[PDB]
Amino acid sequence: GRRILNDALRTIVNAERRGKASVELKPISTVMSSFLRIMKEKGYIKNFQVHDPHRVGRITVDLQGRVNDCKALTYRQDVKAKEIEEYTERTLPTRQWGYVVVTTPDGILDHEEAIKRNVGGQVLGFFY
Amino acid sequence: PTFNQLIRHGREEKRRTDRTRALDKCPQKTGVCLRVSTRTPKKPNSALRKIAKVRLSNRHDIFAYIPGEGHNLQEHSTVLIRGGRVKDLPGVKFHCIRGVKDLMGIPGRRRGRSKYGAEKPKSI
Amino acid sequence: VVRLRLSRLGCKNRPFFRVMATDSRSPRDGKHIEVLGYFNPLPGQDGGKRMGLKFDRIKYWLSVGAQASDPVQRLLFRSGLLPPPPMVAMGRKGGERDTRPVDPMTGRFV
Amino acid sequence: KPVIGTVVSNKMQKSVVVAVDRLFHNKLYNRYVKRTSKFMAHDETNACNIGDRVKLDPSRPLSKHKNWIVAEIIKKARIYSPQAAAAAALS
RNA sequence: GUGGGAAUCUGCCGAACAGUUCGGGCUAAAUCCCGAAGAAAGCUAGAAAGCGCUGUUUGAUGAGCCUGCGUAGUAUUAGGUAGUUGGUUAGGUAAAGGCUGACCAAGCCGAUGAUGCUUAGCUGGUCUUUUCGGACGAUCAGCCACACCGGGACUGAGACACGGCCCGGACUCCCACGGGGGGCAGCAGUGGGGAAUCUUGGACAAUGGGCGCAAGCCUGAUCCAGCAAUAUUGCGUGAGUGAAGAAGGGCAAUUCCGCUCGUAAAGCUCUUUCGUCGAGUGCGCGAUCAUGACAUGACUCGAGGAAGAAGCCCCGGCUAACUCCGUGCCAGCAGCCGCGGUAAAACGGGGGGGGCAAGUGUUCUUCGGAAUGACUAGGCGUAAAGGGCACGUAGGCGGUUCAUCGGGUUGAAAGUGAA
Ligand SMILES: [K+]
Ligand SMILES: [K+]
Ligand SMILES: [K+]
Ligand SMILES: [K+]
Ligand SMILES: [K+]
Ligand SMILES: [K+]
Ligand SMILES: [Mg+2]
Ligand SMILES: [Mg+2]
Ligand SMILES: [Mg+2]
Ligand SMILES: [Mg+2]
Ligand SMILES: [Mg+2]
Ligand SMILES: [Mg+2]
Ligand SMILES: [Mg+2]
Ligand SMILES: [Mg+2]
Ligand SMILES: [Mg+2]
Ligand SMILES: [Mg+2]
Ligand SMILES: [Mg+2]
Ligand SMILES: [Mg+2]
Ligand SMILES: [Mg+2]
Ligand SMILES: [Mg+2]
Ligand SMILES: [Mg+2]
Ligand SMILES: [Mg+2]
Ligand SMILES: [Mg+2]
Ligand SMILES: [Mg+2]
Ligand SMILES: [Mg+2]
Ligand SMILES: [Mg+2]
Ligand SMILES: [Mg+2]
Ligand SMILES: [Mg+2]
Ligand SMILES: [Mg+2]
Ligand SMILES: [Mg+2]
Ligand SMILES: [Mg+2]
Ligand SMILES: [Mg+2]
Ligand SMILES: [Mg+2]
Ligand SMILES: [Mg+2]
Ligand SMILES: [Mg+2]
Ligand SMILES: [Mg+2]
Ligand SMILES: [Mg+2]
Ligand SMILES: [Mg+2]
Repeated sequence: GRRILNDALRTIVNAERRGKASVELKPISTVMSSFLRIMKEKGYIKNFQVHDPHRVGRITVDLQGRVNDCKALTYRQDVKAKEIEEYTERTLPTRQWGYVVVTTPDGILDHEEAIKRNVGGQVLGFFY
Repeated sequence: PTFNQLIRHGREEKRRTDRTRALDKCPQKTGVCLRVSTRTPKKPNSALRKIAKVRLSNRHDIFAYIPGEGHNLQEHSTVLIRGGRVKDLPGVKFHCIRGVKDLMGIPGRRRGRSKYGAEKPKSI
Repeated sequence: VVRLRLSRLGCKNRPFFRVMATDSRSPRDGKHIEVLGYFNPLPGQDGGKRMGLKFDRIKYWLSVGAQASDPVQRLLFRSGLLPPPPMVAMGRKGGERDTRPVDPMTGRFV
Repeated sequence: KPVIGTVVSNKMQKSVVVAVDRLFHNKLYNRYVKRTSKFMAHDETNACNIGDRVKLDPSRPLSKHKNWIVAEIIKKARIYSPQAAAAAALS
């Protein structure tokens, strides 16, 4: 999942820098759909649509020119509920703007919601 | 290197040789002079520097420089040797301490005299 | 034997004591089972001395049979956890005292 | 806890050697390193082959090195036999 | 170091339950030893229902044993092991066990580094550093090992026992010459080595320990004094005023009291912190029922006179701070670049100035600067560095959906993380 997740995120950033309108991602995953939902809620992409999610998936994303870099971690990284803010102050390059997206028992959340819910898990990646 | 490479083989340190091995991690040593002679410097500097071949208390043969103006060192003479090389003379890596053992201080030195072992003159 | 005793703290000419439960063969400042409280032997600014104790823990160690030493008996009695020592029933050694009042801020006589 | 291992040796009488697996957290470089410990275990009936996954239970020292008792064989190893292979080949 | 386990013991201390009966032996006796029942042991009307012992249940504290995880360098060390790995049966141990006698099988450890070699006590922690790391393990505290060098066991609840025993060896001292005696890596102290590290002190007054019913007796554990600028964000070396701009020293188209040392000094007024000297109370206080080495101390009062107390390095650039005289690639300086060959801000002296300050410079060692081994945080076309090219073992990494489970993960609670 990490290889295809980083693959799609780097496709998104590479096509953002060319000033395009839409991107197509294939292969896809449910983790990738939830990550894109977090990006849409934070306002870095406008819309995304998932096509044929149970046989051969493809995702179309519409861009607007707002995201600077998206990374997905290629290794295992644990985090507890009380280490989220200290980890965020060292993961983001600017230490102010950007969100760390972790996966939890309560679902795939970002780093600000998981502090409120008091639940930790595996760090998936970040976008800023 | 990749993180797997750094896990399997770590990172080493830089190679650097010791300058003053004959002191053996000690500030000063006590030695007996075997010869007292002069040497010419490396060009373009031309002089006649006073050196003394000293056998230390751990049986090492070193070359020591004699500071200041004038000296009274003889052979088989006990001197105190400290680190610090001389740039003009290649192969000379030490200094003699003025004012202790038999190497006397310099009378008449007034500026920076504690480096040469002179006592403070009397104010009259 | 498990004992309740005092261990020395502070510095030279400035004592302080810690009430600790130790095994009897341990050193004075060495291994201990528990720390139970503190005691200031010097008189404070209020004209009295200071003491703090862990009441439940001292109750537990006394119930399992620890033997307090000879100043700890006095301090546990004044704290009201032990009966009085036998030699306190004797009355003080009276006599004249230098009762000239002294001004507290300057140390000279008033 | 629960100790589960794979049998690597069974050529002793009433004894097996079981290899257990663990992950060591290399803190400086933030990766997980697989490490192995081989354990000698007691098995009275001599039933464990090479390649099965068994579970270990702690016990008192039974020998100089034997400190574990095999409790249950989880997954049994597969053994190829040529004569029975030809017998099932004919069918 | 951290967390656990079952196959054991545990004097003194707390709490129950029952006994403490009779002979003999050691010149004389016994709570010393032997025997019988069931295990023992008696003392005291001076300590008579007060001590002590024995047996059996237990708390508490210690100790033996086992174990999961973590814990140097080296591959220019690749094989090591033979009671070695397991099994049965006996013996032994308080206690599991090749701990070992006999017999049986050929196993066990190893490329996830066995074995060989070099080095080292481990931890809490100390120094340094925008977190990480690096060097260290000195004082203090926890664990371990050792007691002139090797090997043993006895007593004992507990030792294979620093100031206990036996045997061997080296050294050393006495001897009446037959032979005995000794182990400061306990506190002082002495030779030796070294660049270098302390008094052959006082007292059990406080704390802790041993014995004792107590009274009390021991304690180089400790507490307190002595030496050493070895360290620490301490304090003081005066506060004002003073122009005859004194004398003297240095420099000068030799300008402006010619410029400066310079209100600086001398002199006059004030106050005595630290130190000096002389006295007085002391259940001030460390200690209370009483017990004070420290204590010739501390506290309070009095005498006094600015009186007793400022050096070290530097002044070409890096780097704050400039002139005269002597030398002449000589003498010499130097952390780096470098200066010195007749006008040297760089050598040595006079004067003046700058930085620290009872200190200040030189040497040794550590970290930073050093992103100069780069996890945080670097690289490999031409600068150091892509294997001549592949195939593959271990390892590392690696698509999608649905369901089950709960080892990793995660939330709460409890135990633990000594000082
Ligand atoms: K090795
Ligand atoms: K510990
Ligand atoms: K020995
Ligand atoms: K005492
Ligand atoms: K000094
Ligand atoms: K003075
Ligand atoms: Mg064993
Ligand atoms: Mg050693
Ligand atoms: Mg740094
Ligand atoms: Mg270490
Ligand atoms: Mg020492
Ligand atoms: Mg004894
Ligand atoms: Mg015995
Ligand atoms: Mg002894
Ligand atoms: Mg001795
Ligand atoms: Mg000594
Ligand atoms: Mg000497
Ligand atoms: Mg006492
Ligand atoms: Mg007693
Ligand atoms: Mg100071
Ligand atoms: Mg005074
Ligand atoms: Mg006086
Ligand atoms: Mg008193
Ligand atoms: Mg004194
Ligand atoms: Mg300058
Ligand atoms: Mg000149
Ligand atoms: Mg200079
Ligand atoms: Mg000069
Ligand atoms: Mg570094
Ligand atoms: Mg890197
Ligand atoms: Mg580079
Ligand atoms: Mg490359
Ligand atoms: Mg090539
Ligand atoms: Mg090449
Ligand atoms: Mg699922
Ligand atoms: Mg789970
Ligand atoms: Mg907790
Ligand atoms: Mg602590």
